[PDB]
Amino acid sequence: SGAIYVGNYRVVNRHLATHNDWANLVWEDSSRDLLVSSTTAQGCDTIARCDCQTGVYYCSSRRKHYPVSFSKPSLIFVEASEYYPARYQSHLMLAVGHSEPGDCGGILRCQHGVVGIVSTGGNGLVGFADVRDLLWLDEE
Ligand SMILES: COc1ccccc1CC(=O)N1CC[C@@H](O)C1
Ligand SMILES: [Zn+2]
Repeated sequence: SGAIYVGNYRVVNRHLATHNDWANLVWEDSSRDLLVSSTTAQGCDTIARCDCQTGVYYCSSRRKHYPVSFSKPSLIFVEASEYYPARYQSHLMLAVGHSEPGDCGGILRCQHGVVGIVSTGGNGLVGFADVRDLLWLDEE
């Protein structure tokens, strides 16, 4: 589990969105595994606006933050899980690292801010949904 709290937005994995998220929906995209809902309180996270390929992510199944090298956002085939059939996921970045299903939502960050959240995993890989192209997260 986990979310990004920027401005009056909450960014979560679409497959983990709650009823309150769907009832306060701003934007969602199944191909990216992302959903954004509106919040009453202002958040403290800032979004990175860069092309970094190194950063650090939080892994809840280890209680640890790990430094990683990750690929550029791309269209990658992801195997079937309990939330999606096997399909192509867009804007996804891969790295070598531990993940389990409940690690989804952990933040990946670089020197500029939040880069994305854990969305996929297995066999020593972790995939992150990028958010750096969503410029509207920085405005009302
Ligand atoms: C961190 O995720 C995992 C790690 C190990 C194994 C499996 C996963 C879950 C995973 O790949 N997905 C969840 C739904 C869809 O977004 C894809
Ligand atoms: Zn950066």
